[PDB]
Amino acid sequence: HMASMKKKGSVVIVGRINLSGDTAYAQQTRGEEGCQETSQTGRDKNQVEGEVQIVSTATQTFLATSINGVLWTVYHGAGTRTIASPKGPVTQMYTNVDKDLVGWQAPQGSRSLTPCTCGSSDLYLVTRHADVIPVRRRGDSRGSLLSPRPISYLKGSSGGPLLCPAGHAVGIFRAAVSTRGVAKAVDFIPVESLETTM
Ligand SMILES: COc1ccc2nc(C)c(O[C@@H]3C[C@H]4C(=O)N[C@]5(C(=O)NS(=O)(=O)C6(C)CC6)C[C@H]5/C=C\CCCCC[C@H](NC(=O)OC5CCC5)C(=O)N4C3)nc2c1
Ligand SMILES: [Zn+2]
Repeated sequence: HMASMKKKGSVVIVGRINLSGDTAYAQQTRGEEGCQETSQTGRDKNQVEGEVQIVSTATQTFLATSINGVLWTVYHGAGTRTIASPKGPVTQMYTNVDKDLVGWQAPQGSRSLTPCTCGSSDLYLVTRHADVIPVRRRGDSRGSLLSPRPISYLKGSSGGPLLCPAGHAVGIFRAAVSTRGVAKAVDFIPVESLETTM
């Protein structure tokens, strides 16, 4: 079926989590129609701002987080896809299925988080709805929610950051641990695992 073989589209930035001020809030920067066309062309002329992007493919939506000049997300969201940019599709510079991790060069205009060196266990998870959820670190890749809630509230937030009290990146949200649909804990990619990948 060589003549008909299709190509998957690019990941597309469709919004961001604004952490600029005192109040965190989600912003949409591209609607579903323009996302569809930008995914096909890989050409995204929109201005990018901030640390946490909301990203989409044709079938999934999740988050992506800039840390040290790399926009990081999960492999279960992005696969091996390019990301759209002003000059066309950009190929991944990191791919690690064993960690559920991918990364591209951070887009012009983004701001990057700094990797945490505090060694603190009082963390904060940022979701696609701009909820800032306290999480106690429980291991290298696990943290417990101080206030559990249904997994529905976390769906679509893979690729988002866990931050320390000082706003540094401690990890990338990967998976939720639940009992009877209630998220009690989170699984995340520690920033050290990104820093060695780099
Ligand atoms: C393909 O190659 C791959 C390589 C490595 C890899 N490695 C993984 C750990 C993995 O896990 C998958 C996807 C995540 C997920 O759903 N990620 C969140 C999310 O939001 N995704 S998302 O909606 O943005 C989406 C799907 C658009 C991208 C953050 C969750 C939110 C809610 C949970 C919903 C029920 C699901 C509860 C699961 N629990 C869990 O597995 O827990 C155990 C891990 C150790 C304990 C869970 O979380 N997953 C199951 N897939 C892969 C795939
Ligand atoms: Zn820190």
